[PDB]
Amino acid sequence: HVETFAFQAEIAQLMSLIINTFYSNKEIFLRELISNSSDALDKIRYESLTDPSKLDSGKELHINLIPNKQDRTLTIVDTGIGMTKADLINNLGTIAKSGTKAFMEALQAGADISMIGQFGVGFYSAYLVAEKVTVITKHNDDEQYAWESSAGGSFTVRTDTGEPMGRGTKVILHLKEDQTEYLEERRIKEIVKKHSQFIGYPITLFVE
Ligand SMILES: C#CCCCn1c(Cc2cc(OC)ccc2OC)nc2c(N)nc(F)nc21
Repeated sequence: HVETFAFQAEIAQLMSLIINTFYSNKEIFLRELISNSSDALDKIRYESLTDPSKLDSGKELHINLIPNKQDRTLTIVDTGIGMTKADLINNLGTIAKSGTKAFMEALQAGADISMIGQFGVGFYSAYLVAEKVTVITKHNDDEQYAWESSAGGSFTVRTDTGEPMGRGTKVILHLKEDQTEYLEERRIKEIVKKHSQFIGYPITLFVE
């Protein structure tokens, strides 16, 4: 079964700002997702230092960037710590509430969209370029889930029956029709080089 959840008002509001504000420098979404993956990889690495078995679900600590013109998706895959059901439904919302408030405050003082990551809500920059985001995630202590939202005030969570991923998180960006440049190899390489060149994990850009 699919469960449907309301975003808290603040998140819905930040999602609408991101979708509605005129802002041409959309490419920043990518480094925010990469940065999130790098935090999650840092987290499982740290946890394995005292418990090597946290890596039984996979030892490779990496990020793949997967474009698919047929589906119109750009997928960011990591083998980081992953999110539990409790994360998806409760903790993210808690974290994202305070972070939205500070971000929205900062925008008044003429901060801009590109600083979203400093407030722990960079994930929502996905909506600069994606009409829909699907997040598939697997934590050691929990089942594989799929989160999804097209914004509009709600998100769904379900257990995922797709290919098991081991451990980690995939963020599938269903791109808007006018954002297919982010399916292009040279475009992705250009962005990664400019904003993400010093990440402490291998980034593989898949080709089609
Ligand atoms: C809990 C918490 C904060 C981190 C949540 N998170 C994020 C950020 C995030 C992910 C998300 O997915 C639906 C929704 C909101 C959101 O930010 C507030 N990306 C990842 C990721 N790649 N791997 C793991 F393990 N966790 C992630």
